[PDB]
Amino acid sequence: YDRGVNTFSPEGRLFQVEYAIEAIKLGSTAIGIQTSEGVCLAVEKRITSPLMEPSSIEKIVEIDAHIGCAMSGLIADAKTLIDKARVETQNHWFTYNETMTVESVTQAVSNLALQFGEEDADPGAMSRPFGVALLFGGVDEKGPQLFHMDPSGTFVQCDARAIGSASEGAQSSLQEVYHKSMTLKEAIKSSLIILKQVMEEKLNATNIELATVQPGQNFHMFTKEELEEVIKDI
Amino acid sequence: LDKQIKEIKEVIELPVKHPELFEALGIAQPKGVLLYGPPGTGKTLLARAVAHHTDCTFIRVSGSELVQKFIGEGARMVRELFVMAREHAPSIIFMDEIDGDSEVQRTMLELLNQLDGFEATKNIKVIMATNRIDILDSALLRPGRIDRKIEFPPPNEEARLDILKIHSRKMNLTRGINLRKIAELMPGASG
Amino acid sequence: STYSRQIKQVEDDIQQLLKKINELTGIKESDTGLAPPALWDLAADKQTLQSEQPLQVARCTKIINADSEDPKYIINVKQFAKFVVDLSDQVAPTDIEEGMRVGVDRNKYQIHIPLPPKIDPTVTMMQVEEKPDVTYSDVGGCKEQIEKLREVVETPLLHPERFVNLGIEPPKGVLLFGPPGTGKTLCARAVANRTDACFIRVIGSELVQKYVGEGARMVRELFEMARTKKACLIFFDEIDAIGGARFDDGAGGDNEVQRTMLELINQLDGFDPRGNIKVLMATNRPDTLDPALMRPGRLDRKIEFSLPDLEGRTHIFKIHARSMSVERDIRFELLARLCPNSTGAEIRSVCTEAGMFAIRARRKIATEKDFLEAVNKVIKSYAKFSATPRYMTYN
Amino acid sequence: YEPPVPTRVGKKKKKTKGPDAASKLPLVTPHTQCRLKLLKLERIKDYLLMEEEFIRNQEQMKPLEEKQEEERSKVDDLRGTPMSVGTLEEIIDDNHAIVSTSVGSEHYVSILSFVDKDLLEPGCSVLLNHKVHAVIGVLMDDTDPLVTVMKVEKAPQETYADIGGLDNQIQEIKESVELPLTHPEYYEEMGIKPPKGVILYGPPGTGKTLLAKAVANQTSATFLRVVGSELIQKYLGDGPKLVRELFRVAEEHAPSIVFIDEIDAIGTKRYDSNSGGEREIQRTMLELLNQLDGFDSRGDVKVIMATNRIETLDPALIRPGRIDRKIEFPLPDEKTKKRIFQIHTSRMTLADDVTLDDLIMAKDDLSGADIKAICTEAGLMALRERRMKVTNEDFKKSKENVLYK
Ligand SMILES: Nc1ncnc2c1ncn2[C@@H]1O[C@H](COP(=O)(O)OP(=O)(O)OP(=O)(O)O)[C@@H](O)[C@H]1O
Ligand SMILES: Nc1ncnc2c1ncn2[C@@H]1O[C@H](COP(=O)(O)OP(=O)(O)OP(=O)(O)O)[C@@H](O)[C@H]1O
Ligand SMILES: Nc1ncnc2c1ncn2[C@@H]1O[C@H](COP(=O)(O)OP(=O)(O)O)[C@@H](O)[C@H]1O
Ligand SMILES: [Mg+2]
Ligand SMILES: [Mg+2]
Ligand SMILES: [Mg+2]
Repeated sequence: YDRGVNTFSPEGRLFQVEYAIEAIKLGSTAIGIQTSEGVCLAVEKRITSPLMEPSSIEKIVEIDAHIGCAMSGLIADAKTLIDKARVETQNHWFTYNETMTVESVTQAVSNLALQFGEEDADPGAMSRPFGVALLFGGVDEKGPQLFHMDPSGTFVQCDARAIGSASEGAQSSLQEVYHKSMTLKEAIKSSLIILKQVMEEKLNATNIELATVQPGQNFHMFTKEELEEVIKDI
Repeated sequence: LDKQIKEIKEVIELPVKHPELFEALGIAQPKGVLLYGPPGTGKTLLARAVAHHTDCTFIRVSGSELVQKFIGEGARMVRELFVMAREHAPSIIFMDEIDGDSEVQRTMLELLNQLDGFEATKNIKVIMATNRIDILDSALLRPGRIDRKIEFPPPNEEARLDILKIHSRKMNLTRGINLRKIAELMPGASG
Repeated sequence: STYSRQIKQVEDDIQQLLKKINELTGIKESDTGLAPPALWDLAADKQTLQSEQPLQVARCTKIINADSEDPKYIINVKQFAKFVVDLSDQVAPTDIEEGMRVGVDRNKYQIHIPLPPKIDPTVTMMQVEEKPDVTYSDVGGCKEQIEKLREVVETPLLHPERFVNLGIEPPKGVLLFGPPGTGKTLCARAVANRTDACFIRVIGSELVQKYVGEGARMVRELFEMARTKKACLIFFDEIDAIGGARFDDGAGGDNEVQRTMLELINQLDGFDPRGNIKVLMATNRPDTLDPALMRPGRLDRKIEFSLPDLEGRTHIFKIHARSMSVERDIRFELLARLCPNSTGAEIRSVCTEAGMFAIRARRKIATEKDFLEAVNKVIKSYAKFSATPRYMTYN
Repeated sequence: YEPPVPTRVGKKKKKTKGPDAASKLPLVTPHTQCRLKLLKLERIKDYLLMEEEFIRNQEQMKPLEEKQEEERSKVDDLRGTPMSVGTLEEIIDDNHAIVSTSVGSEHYVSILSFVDKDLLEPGCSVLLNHKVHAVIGVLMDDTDPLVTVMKVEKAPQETYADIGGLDNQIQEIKESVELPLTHPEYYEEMGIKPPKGVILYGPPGTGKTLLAKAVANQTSATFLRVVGSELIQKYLGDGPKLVRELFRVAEEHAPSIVFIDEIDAIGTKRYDSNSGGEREIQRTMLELLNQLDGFDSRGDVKVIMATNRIETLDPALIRPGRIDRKIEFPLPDEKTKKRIFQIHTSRMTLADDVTLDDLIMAKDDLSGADIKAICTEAGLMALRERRMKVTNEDFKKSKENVLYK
């Protein structure tokens, strides 16, 4: 239309940024919880047909051996951010022989957001914001850490953050059930409980993804047996 | 225009005089006719002749406001003329496009839409005359709207001779006029 | 079947009896506007025809020698004539003013009765006489919007004593704006249902007239007849029909409509006080409105009917599925989550289409699957024709 | 001096029109020929007997001046002759009104008792005494020529059986314009009002107007047909006025179906006779928006719209609440093409060498209108050769006639 991508509303809102933020509410619900025992990431696969293979719906991604990411919204848009996170990481290791801070990874991914434009831009520059919301979860010198990133490039550490279609109700439930000193098993169970009450379908070990980043241990995607072990309770 | 006379006859004379032919054929009687050709080729002449010979009332719809008081005090829709046409059935509604969008073709679209399946009284035919057929709206060129399109090409040498014979018959002519030579002297002429 | 013969006998007797009754009493004609004979006061009609003389309507023009005991009144009897007359003995001299319509006799044309000002019948019909069947309980997700609207258009009329005591002048204008189907006209209908003062509904397209200056005349007469009431509300639905911003495009582009809008603006806030009229306008294109019309003192409150949030959508789903024969475990919160940016009209259509899916399957109860298919058909399948994405740039 | 105060609330006439009047006998249930219906009918009969005896007695001892025929004659004398036709300009009081005669002169006259005072509204045509101009009646306005223009007097002969392949479309339109009238109990028991509006969209010739004709054939409601281009008027505000009057007429004949055919033609076509340009068309569209879903309460009026260009319509016009259902009419597939060919050749006398399978693929983008035109033109070719049996050569010439050139 007449408006450019880099246009400000009379209220001071970047139009395309707000419109990309509205894209997350159509995405699947993801829930990240940070606890002293580790970071738990959960997401709903939202299977639309029995023929579709659930294993191909990858919405929790290994960023590095100590960092994972859960994406919500336009999953295709999240591929570029994931690739930049996984390339920017191992570049810090290449030059400094150390793993990045989760905050540094989230900041590097955030710098990609808002790097879009129409005129006076590079040929490889993007045309629109990334219509995806990311939940980075990892372990670093500061222990376990969970960061939330949105298409405006605003990344912020969160104790327990829910994004996606059910972000409002899941966030309310997280506020109701989160306390700072709780185990990782309790975090996983609470996240699964919150997911189960917001899914359109019925929760099972196939339509959800669960991952954990614990101190000492590496990023771990939960298998079907491990998922069934915790689902059998609730 | 013998071919044009036969073509317009099979579509306007037969449905009025012999609806049983179309009923036996199992086809819908034609309701809309298009006559396309250069101006002065006899489209209005043939329309008036076919209205005269079949005893069908000839109504010319020019869209002029001067005659609106006769059509109706409302004048909000052109279909208000139908009340008059039904009172003089069989009727032939004629509109000539002199050539925004064309009002004559819009009136065609409205009248044809009414005549499609929403008109109770039969024997109400509708004729257009237009200079060109490639300018017509896609709605009018859609199959099923105009049941027959008849071309009125400019007369050739023999047709020009026939028109010359018809029109010079109204004059005190000396014997021995070589009307054939005069017809040859008018290449690309209209009636 | 054993009673059928007696049924028909007594039915025919009843029909004959009804015809016989109508023979003596009346009930006939009805094409010449004749009332039933039970209301015929014929003696009083004759006494009125004799005693009560007809009065021609004229307009007083000038009062000569009003101070003295012989004031002469120049009246303009419509298309008839112009006369210099005097008041009848039964009319006080102070009851007739210059420029007001009067009624005079046909013999000496002496002024016999002051008359109400002439109002166009089209303007008169614009006032609402049957209140709509919508209450504020039928609008969901608009708690703040409804409160702001009520404290301007309803509270000052209901309890004016709370405002005069504190020297408070309440706002006298509200503009409801938002994407189509968000509930602007629904809230206006709720206001008209709850209001007790005179409510006038004006559609902007009704203010477009064939002739020059006629729309401004209708606006003037609308505010004249609105001022003949102690408290009044005027609703301007789709004010963008005539409320567009003034522009000069070389030719006379929208000059007459701009004059109508200027007349409306002058009535709202001009040299003369507006009165106790509290106006109300609803439009889905508030960006096109003139800056002078969008100014406080003409449109003091600007209530935005944005698309409902999750709680608002759940509330609308509860409102529209209240009388539904739904199942026991319908997850209306999930349904509201499944349509992020949807108007209340889309939610109503979702409820109706879920009911239609249940009906088509010859089922008396609509399950949750029916609501899911309704969401797919309305929110998703019909999303090509959605007016939402285009119209939130305008709001 | 004080102004008179009317006792009637409002200034408009009574909404109810054309009722049973004094013949509104109580609805007796059950309709079955049982003794309880018999007893209810007898009770009505006894009340009518008592009424008849009472009225006969009262008229018997009423004075010779006060008799039904005598009072009617006195009413005629009070009205006099001729009875002028004026316009009710204003209702000053219950028995006083300002009325304007045909010469443009207004009069403050008295409304007599025998006038049907609930028929009086501003602008209504009243009958006045010739001498004193007192209101002596209300003239029942004759049907407007435009009212005749919209109303479809005779139902079209095209039925649902004459439509091939549009099963889902027929079901969707029946659920909105036919089932709510024939079987309202479904909607009442389900707790939902029927789908408000329906728009039929698709490529030209797909059968939108044919489905509207089929609906008009099997409908008990008044059918009003308006073409979109008919809403474009020559004067400012006349378009909105026409839309307003169309929906007023729809409200008068409730239940009714309003078929706004070729709605997109209001915007896709520009005529110089339209004084206002695109802005007057926009005002007409806003009036249509108000009529479809606006402030005024809508009765039993169903709206059907058809267009081959739905992308050019204002999205606020077809928003839910205004048009609930958007029924698509795709180009026919092979099964539907065969059904259409069999439908339009059912009354035909085909030859043994004519096969519809070959004609099924005359063109890739073949529609129902193209097939019907093929059949009609083939019959015309058979008529040219004075034949009743249509040959394959006739259909071959038909294809090159309608589809090409
Ligand atoms: N907040 C709401 N709560 C409940 N129902 C609603 C709400 N908003 C809209 N609806 C429903 O959707 C319908 C939309 O019609 P409405 O008159 O409210 O639209 P609008 O906002 O005036 O639209 P437009 O701008 O096209 O005139 C209403 O009649 C009502 O049934
Ligand atoms: N599916 C069909 N089955 C049977 N006949 C059909 C079908 N589709 C079209 N026809 C025939 O084609 C004729 C013309 O089609 P019709 O006018 O209904 O099309 P339309 O889609 O409304 O077109 P338009 O967009 O031009 O107004 C109909 O009178 C009917 O006889
Ligand atoms: N083919 C023709 N034969 C005889 N006269 C003709 C012929 N074509 C045109 N004319 C004469 O030309 C005059 C005007 O032609 P008209 O039919 O109005 O042209 P158009 O077909 O463009 O309407 C008529 O009065 C008619 O006598
Ligand atoms: Mg010509
Ligand atoms: Mg509205
Ligand atoms: Mg059509």
